[PDB]
Amino acid sequence: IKQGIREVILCKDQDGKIGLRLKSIDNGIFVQLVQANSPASLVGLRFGDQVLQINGENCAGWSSDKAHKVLKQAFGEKITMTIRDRPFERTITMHKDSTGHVGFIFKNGKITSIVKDSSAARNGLLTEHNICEINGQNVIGLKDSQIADILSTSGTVVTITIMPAFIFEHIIKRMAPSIMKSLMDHTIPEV
Ligand SMILES: COc1cccc2[nH]ccc12
Repeated sequence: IKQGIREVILCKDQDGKIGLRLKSIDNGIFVQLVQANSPASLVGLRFGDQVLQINGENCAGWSSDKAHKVLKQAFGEKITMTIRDRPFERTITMHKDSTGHVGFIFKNGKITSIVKDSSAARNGLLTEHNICEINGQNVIGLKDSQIADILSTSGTVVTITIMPAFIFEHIIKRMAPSIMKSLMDHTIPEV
């Protein structure tokens, strides 16, 4: 999480798509889904990001429908967006022990207990928190086993990005779970 507003320049694909779904939260507009291999994913939009402006117009107070209409009605030559980076999330760095543990339990991507005297414990990992990213890779909508596998495969250092569940549950509301599994970009970013 950068403490930064940043500008992205985005460009509709052949199909007139940017690969984005937006959600109204607390009178802002937040990214609910970034589609794989999309304009939004290439410019590095992330689940949880706040859209401050689209083409220089302020997003405050907009409904989700308005935000999707706006994106649709724009000329797809160049859309500019002003982004605040994943403001509802935090990143925690942890170290695997010798037996390859960081020291929590999670169910449906939500952390539910911290294991006594673990790295997770020393680092102040909280429960009632949804896992959003692992080492910069979105894991939202993957099965628990697959999150476990990314944790195994990771080096001894592990970075986790988490969001209070009440906020997480509000963002993903009305988005059908299979879309999250299928469409939400789960790739390492490209260079
Ligand atoms: C294509 O028209 C729409 C787009 C988005 C939201 C909508 N609600 C009622 C119609 C409608």
